[PDB]
Amino acid sequence: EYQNIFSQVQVRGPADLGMTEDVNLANRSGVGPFSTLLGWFGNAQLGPIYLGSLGVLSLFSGLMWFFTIGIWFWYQAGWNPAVFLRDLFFFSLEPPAPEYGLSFAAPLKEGGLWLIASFFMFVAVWSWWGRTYLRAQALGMGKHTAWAFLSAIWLWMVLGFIRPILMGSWSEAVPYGIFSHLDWTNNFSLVHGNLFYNPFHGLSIAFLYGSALLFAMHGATILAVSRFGGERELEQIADRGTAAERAALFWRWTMGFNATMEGIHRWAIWMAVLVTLTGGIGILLSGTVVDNWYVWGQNHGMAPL
Amino acid sequence: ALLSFERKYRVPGGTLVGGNLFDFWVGPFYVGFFGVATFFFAALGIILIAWSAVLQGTWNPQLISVYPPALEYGLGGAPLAKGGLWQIITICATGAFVSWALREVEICRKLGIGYHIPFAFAFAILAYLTLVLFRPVMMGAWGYAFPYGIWTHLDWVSNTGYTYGNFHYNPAHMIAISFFFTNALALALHGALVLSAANPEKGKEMRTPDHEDTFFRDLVGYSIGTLGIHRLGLLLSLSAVFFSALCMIITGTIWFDQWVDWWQWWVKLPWWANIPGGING
Amino acid sequence: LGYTGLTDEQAQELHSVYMSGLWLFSAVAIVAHLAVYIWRPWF
Amino acid sequence: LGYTGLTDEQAQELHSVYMSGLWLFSAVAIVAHLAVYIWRPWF
Amino acid sequence: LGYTGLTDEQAQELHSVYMSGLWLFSAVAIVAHLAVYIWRPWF
Amino acid sequence: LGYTGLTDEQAQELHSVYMSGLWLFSAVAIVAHLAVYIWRPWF
Amino acid sequence: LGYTGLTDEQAQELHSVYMSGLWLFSAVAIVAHLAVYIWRPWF
Amino acid sequence: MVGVTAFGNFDLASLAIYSFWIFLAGLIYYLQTENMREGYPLENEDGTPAANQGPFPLPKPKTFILPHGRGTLTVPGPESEDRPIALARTAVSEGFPHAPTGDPMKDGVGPASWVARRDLPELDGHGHNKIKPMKAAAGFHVSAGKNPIGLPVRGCDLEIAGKVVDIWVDIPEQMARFLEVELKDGSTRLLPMQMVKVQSNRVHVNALSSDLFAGIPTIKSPTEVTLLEEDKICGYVAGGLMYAAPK
Amino acid sequence: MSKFYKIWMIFDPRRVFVAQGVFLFLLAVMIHLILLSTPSYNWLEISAAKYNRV
Amino acid sequence: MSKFYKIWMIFDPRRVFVAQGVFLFLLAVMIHLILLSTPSYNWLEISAAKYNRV
Amino acid sequence: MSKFYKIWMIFDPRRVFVAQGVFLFLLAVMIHLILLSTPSYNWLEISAAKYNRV
Amino acid sequence: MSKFYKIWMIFDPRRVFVAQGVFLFLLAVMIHLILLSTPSYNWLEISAAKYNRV
Amino acid sequence: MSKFYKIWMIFDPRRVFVAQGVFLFLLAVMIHLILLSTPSYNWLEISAAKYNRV
Amino acid sequence: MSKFYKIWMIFDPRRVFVAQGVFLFLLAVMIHLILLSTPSYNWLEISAAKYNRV
Ligand SMILES: CCCCCCCCCCCCCCCCCC(=O)OC[C@H](COP(=O)([O-])OCC(O)COP(=O)([O-])OC[C@@H](COC(=O)CCCCCCCCCCCCCCCCC)OC(=O)CCCCCCCCCCCCCCCCC)OC(=O)CCCCCCCCCCCCCCCCC
Ligand code: BCL
Ligand SMILES: COC(C)(C)C/C=C/C(C)=C/C=C/C(C)=C/C=C/C(C)=C/C=C/C=C(C)/C=C/C=C(\C)CC/C=C(/C)CCC=C(C)C
Ligand SMILES: COC(C)(C)C/C=C/C(C)=C/C=C/C(C)=C/C=C/C(C)=C/C=C/C=C(C)/C=C/C=C(\C)CC/C=C(\C)CCC=C(C)C
Ligand SMILES: COC(C)(C)C/C=C/C(C)=C/C=C/C(C)=C/C=C/C(C)=C/C=C/C=C(C)/C=C/C=C(\C)CC/C=C(\C)CCC=C(C)C
Ligand SMILES: COC(C)(C)C/C=C/C(C)=C/C=C/C(C)=C/C=C/C(C)=C/C=C\C=C(C)\C=C\C=C(/C)CC/C=C(\C)CCC=C(C)C
Ligand SMILES: COC(C)(C)C\C=C/C(C)=C/C=C/C(C)=C/C=C/C(C)=C/C=C/C=C(C)/C=C/C=C(\C)CC/C=C(\C)CCC=C(C)C
Ligand SMILES: [Fe+2]
Repeated sequence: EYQNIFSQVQVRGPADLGMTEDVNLANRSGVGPFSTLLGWFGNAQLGPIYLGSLGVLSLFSGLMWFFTIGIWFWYQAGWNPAVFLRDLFFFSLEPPAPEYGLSFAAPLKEGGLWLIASFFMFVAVWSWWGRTYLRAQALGMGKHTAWAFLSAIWLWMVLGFIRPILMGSWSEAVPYGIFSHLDWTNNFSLVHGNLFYNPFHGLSIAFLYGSALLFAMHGATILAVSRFGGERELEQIADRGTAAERAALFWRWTMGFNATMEGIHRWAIWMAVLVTLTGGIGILLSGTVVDNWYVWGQNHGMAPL
Repeated sequence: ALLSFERKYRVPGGTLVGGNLFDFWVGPFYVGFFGVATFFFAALGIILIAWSAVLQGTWNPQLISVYPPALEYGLGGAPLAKGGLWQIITICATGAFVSWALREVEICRKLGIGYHIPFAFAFAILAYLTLVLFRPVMMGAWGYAFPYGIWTHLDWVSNTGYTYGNFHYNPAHMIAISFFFTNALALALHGALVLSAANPEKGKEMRTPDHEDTFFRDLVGYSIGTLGIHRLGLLLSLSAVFFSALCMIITGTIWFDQWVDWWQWWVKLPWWANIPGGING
Repeated sequence: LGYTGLTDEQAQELHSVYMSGLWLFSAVAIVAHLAVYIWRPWF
Repeated sequence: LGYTGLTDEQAQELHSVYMSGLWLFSAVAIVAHLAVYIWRPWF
Repeated sequence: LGYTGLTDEQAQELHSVYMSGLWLFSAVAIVAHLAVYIWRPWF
Repeated sequence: LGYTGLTDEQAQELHSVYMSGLWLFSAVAIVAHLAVYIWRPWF
Repeated sequence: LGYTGLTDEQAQELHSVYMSGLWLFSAVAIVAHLAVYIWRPWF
Repeated sequence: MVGVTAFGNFDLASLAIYSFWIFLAGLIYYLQTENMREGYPLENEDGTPAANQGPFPLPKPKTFILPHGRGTLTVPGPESEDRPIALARTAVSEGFPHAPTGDPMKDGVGPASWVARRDLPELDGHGHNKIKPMKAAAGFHVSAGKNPIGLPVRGCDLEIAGKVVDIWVDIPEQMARFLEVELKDGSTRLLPMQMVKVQSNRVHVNALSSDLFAGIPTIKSPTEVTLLEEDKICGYVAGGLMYAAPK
Repeated sequence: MSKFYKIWMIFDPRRVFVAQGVFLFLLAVMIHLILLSTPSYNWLEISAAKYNRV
Repeated sequence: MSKFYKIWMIFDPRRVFVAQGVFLFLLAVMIHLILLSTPSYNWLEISAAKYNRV
Repeated sequence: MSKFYKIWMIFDPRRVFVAQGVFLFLLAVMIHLILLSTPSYNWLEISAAKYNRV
Repeated sequence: MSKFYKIWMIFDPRRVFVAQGVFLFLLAVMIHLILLSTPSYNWLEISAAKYNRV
Repeated sequence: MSKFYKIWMIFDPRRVFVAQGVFLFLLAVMIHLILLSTPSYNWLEISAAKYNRV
Repeated sequence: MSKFYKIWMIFDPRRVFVAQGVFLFLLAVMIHLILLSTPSYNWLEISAAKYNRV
């Protein structure tokens, strides 16, 4: 009857400081508090966190980005805490107006402060990518996380930097707001015909649904075979046990083919990087090559015409 | 035919309906009672799709569409060429899905594993049934369901969304999208981490789960663990699908207006309703 | 009793100092209420 | 007793310096409020 | 008592240097405010 | 101290080099500001 | 000192070569700015 | 570039979509080939190689270097079961189940199967045993759940089978893995923690009946458990679900 | 009275000092923002109006 | 008072003091916000009306 | 006063100095931004108006 | 100046130098962007105006 | 000054050189983009207008 | 200047060579795309105009 969804007994010992492969231990912190809720679901220990030079860079730039957007929101609220709470999710930093193009001459109230915040955010995100690469390297691991993050960065860069330059205007970029960037996506789909008829939109949606499908499948399988110690997959790769065998046989008797304890993770990483990569391509194509996706679909056998 | 380790697991037991009857394999597949049922329903649905394509007059697989009955039929039968085929295909699709889930249960109990996978699949079946059965039945007609076509069910999505203005102002929609995005992020991170531990720098030994724990503790200051990450993936996927089903079931049944107008209850709270500043003032 | 570990004398002394603090806070509140009621009464 | 752990003679000196800081902070606050009230009273 | 591992002498010298820095910073800020108030008083 | 391990002499020499660098950077900054102010004053 | 393990002589030699590279880069940049300013000045 | 076609209706969007189709075919081929590193080549039900092997060719070997001097592993490679399987054919034609010759839980076939893993304990990143009894683990204690130590153990037949004496803990993950259960004869067995339900006043094991607790494979060293012993125990306990349905 | 110092045997001084500093700064900022948002006591606007800055 | 001193046999002083501080502050803030929300008793607006600040 | 130096026997000077630097920079940036957003005290626009830069 | 050199007995110079470099570069870029954002002080646009570039 | 060689006893030349290279390239690309974005100092269109190529 | 060869003492030649190959190719492709984008310096179109190919 136990479904292994929540832990039923929770044990604590000395905190684990981690490995020392070639990490600079002076740049680590201490262990944080233990948390019983996280212990119910997963691990209870918090920390230690590594903070080196790239971490200082990322923290400074991201803090400045968050602070710039927040101070703009406070200016819009009239420095009123009540108005700030009420109209939160309604404030936004807008990019420059279309008349200014790509120029950096737009005023602070119009689009200059958006440019400042965007510079801060660009630096923060690229330094965080460098941090993921260097943290993988210090421990001697492969850089799979860095390249998957690079896929995500590719979509972010297309949305905020690459497509506005190809279109020749900063006004093409995304505002910094909660409802405002949602309105931005709706207007983007409306201006460019119907984004449903962008085929790379369709591929991106296929791979998003595929991520949900695959990782429900995989989480359920690991939970189902965890009675045999299936969740310790790194040693099921080195020493195949009955858990991996039973998982493979379930999926082979069900859908005709199966995976390994490592090939399934290759499937996983590719299924997610593909959603973000195809999305980047589809957004870059919108407006620069196709200005009306429904008409493109009519010309390409996708709409009745 | 068999995997190098498959032979010892193929034993006579664990069926739900029938006994030694239907207790055999066809190639790699296991075909029980519900295997036969699944095959029948799926083949019938696929042939009926092809026959609907014949009726419609198109052979382009991207233009084939099977439409539900018009609103004038309500929740009753329709002529085959004018909505009856859609109803038959819906019954076949439901039967195929439910028989697939029951076949998976039979495989689970033949292999001695838990039934997490059929439960997770049942969540998706319930989302499909929400879109095709529960919401049309509450709304009063089969024509509120979506058509069976590659690019026309996207037309259904577009029209249904734009009936209520901009659709990602629906709150449960916001929750479902957040869960979907978080799930894709978690899947990418998990696959990358496992691969990087199993495939280190060239000439290195394999890493251990301690190295993975250390990698994410160095990166973000917290590691959820292996059991934790698999529980998280299952729950993120299921919560995404559950909240999508909810946001659709409340859409044409309780709500009827633009959702951006729903968000005005927060703005019109009595203690800041009339303060003159900001966006809504 | 053994819930917290404080003995009888410790609990008594702790309560004495706690009551001192409570009465000081209450006296400040009473003066504040008197000032506000003189300025703009609510009865 | 000291649950965090400080001798009574450590606690007394920590409280003495804390009172010094509190009184300095509050005196600066009184002067600021006096200046603001003279400039622009709120009663 | 010395939760940081600093003795009385180390703390006194540290505080002396920190006070010198604070007073330098405050003098610069005071001069900046004096210049701005002469340029454009806010009262 | 034991925080970093530099001795008094090492720290003094390090601070001398750091202050030379700071004064060079500030001199360049002052020259730039003087040029800009002659070209376009902001007061 | 012990942060990198470079000898004082080693650091001097590396700094000399690095400063040669820096002067080469800066001289090319200065010629570039002179040529651009003659072509189309920005002041 | 709007409307700029090289031929027909072929523009940068069409070029991109066809390039992606070719890339996706190549990637699916790569992913399946990488999946094909375990359990291949395919076999006949009498053990011989199968005439049909599949569309995808077998990948080139790759080598893992195991930590702590545990050796190397080259996959795909020559993999044998290395254990006798007590199963009999029920049909001459293929595709039909194989019937246990004797006691399936004893023999380790079907849902009670186990794999000949390494007879060594699994290690952490420092070289110590990954799993230890909570008495051996210095500084470990039960934190936030119902402590099972001392609770009676009840099988699926409504009868008491012993009592919980210790908890075996995964030191790196800091999670409980096994329950050590002392039987009537003063011998201890290990139960996977994923297979027991800790109630208010008992521990319920639905997979196994009270008598069957005697047949759980034991550990040769009281202070540690190896991977082979974990497979034997978990296979037995899981096969109890199918093979202890009566009583 | 005269025995409030014993509070420091109940509370860790550094945790209390951190919480107190954060609390005091947040309170001060909140009051300053409340006074800025009011048309009265907005010292920048009333100084601008008195000296004819607009 | 009479016998209430024994409540500390039961409740740990750290928990009680923290909860009490949070409760008192939130209560004070709630009463102040209620007084600010009424057009009467809003000491900022009524002082502006009394001295003609607008 | 004379006895404040004992704050350093409670708080680590390194952590205090880092938090103090971040706090001071963010406070100064916020005040400069507040002044810039104000029609008056926007020194750039004030100089633009005085010298007829526009 | 007086005794500030003891700062290097408290802080690791590597961390201080990296933090200074990051802070100084980000601050300089922010100020330059603010100057480009003002219609005055945008040296490119005002050079264009004074030489009739556009 | 003339003691600046000692920075290499503090910093590893490999890290400094990679960071310097990426910083210099990114700064150059940024300044070129700034110049191309403005209608003036876009040398391509300046040459186009001067030689009447449009 | 005559001693820059010691750069290979500190940088792995293979990483540097791969990095500069990728860098140089990307730079050349970007510059060619920029030139093709502008109506001037699109050599195909200007040759078409020059040779009266409609
Ligand atoms: C004719 C047209 C069709 C074209 C193709 C057709 C050809 C036939 C089909 C070919 C398909 C083959 C697919 C198989 C690939 C699988 C390989 C693999 O996974 O493992 C091997 C290998 C490592 O295996 P391993 O056993 O795990 O190694 C362990 C190591 O010991 C230790 O680990 P490590 O340190 O060595 O690194 C581990 C990592 C390492 O692999 C890598 O190094 C990947 C490098 C990053 C990707 C390159 C783009 C970055 C930009 C260039 C700048 C850097 C270049 C230099 C890279 C440094 C390499 C030294 O391995 C991974 O598994 C990572 C998987 C996730 C990678 C996701 C990357 C997405 C980045 C998004 C970029 C977006 C910008 C442009 C987008 C497109 C523009 C329109 O990984 C790879 O080789 C990854 C290949 C990267 C593919 C890039 C994507 C192509 C996108 C094209 C989309 C379609 C075009 C349609 C649009 C057209 C518009 C007009
Ligand atoms: C009316 C609205 C339009 C429409 C307009 C758009 C537009 C416009 C876009 C999408 C995009 C996407 N849409 Mg669509 N979309 C519609 C209908 C749908 C439907 C549906 C059932 O109807 C579905 C399922 C989807 C699904 C999808 C996704 C597959 C895809 C986004 C991927 C992603 O993860 O982005 C989210 C992820 C990112 C943006 C990456 C972020 C990475 C960076 C590095 C993160 C930085 C974080 C920052 C530092 C955070 C600080 C955080 C703190 C540390 C906590 N759309 C309709 C037709 N959609 C995108 C796309 O790629 O399309 C091709 C896109 O741009
Ligand atoms: C929006 O903002 C705008 C654009 C308006 C303005 C903003 C502007 C800023 C903030 C600009 C910043 C400009 C700066 C700060 C530039 C710094 C330039 C520097 C510091 C350049 C140094 C270049 C030094 C270089 C290339 C060194 C070259 C050295 C070499 C090849 C030789 C090194 C070899 C060494 C071999 C090692 C061998 C030694 C041994 C012992 C083995
Ligand atoms: C919306 O509501 C509105 C805004 C309208 C009004 C509502 C308002 C409320 C609810 C306001 C709250 C007001 C309160 C309750 C304010 C708290 C005021 C206090 C109590 C402030 C504490 C001041 C004490 C201060 C700064 C302490 C200075 C202390 C020191 C330096 C201590 C030194 C300690 C040391 C040095 C180490 C020595 C160590 C040894 C061992 C000797
Ligand atoms: C919206 O609200 C507005 C913005 C309108 C107004 C609200 C305003 C507020 C709430 C303003 C708060 C202002 C505050 C709270 C200011 C506190 C400013 C401080 C505390 C400044 C400290 C200056 C101290 C400085 C730079 C440090 C000088 C320290 C030194 C050089 C460090 C030297 C110490 C040493 C080296 C180590 C000695 C080592 C040995 C071994 C002896
Ligand atoms: C009291 O609260 C305080 C004030 C303390 C702080 C609270 C703050 C708030 C309320 C912060 C609001 C944060 C929000 C609401 C952020 C919205 C973030 C979103 C949702 C962004 C959504 C899409 C953004 C996208 C794609 C951005 C893409 C950006 C880019 C690639 C960066 C491009 C970099 C470049 C443009 C400009 C180039 C210029 C130079 C000088 C390199
Ligand atoms: C409009 O009306 C609304 C809707 C807003 C609500 C209407 C009404 C209500 C429901 C109002 C609630 C009123 C209440 C119930 C207020 C509670 C007031 C209390 C209970 C105040 C307690 C004040 C006590 C205070 C400050 C004591 C602090 C004590 C200390 C310093 C002394 C501690 C020092 C010590 C302990 C050392 C201990 C000794 C040793 C040996 C360890
Ligand atoms: Fe996994």
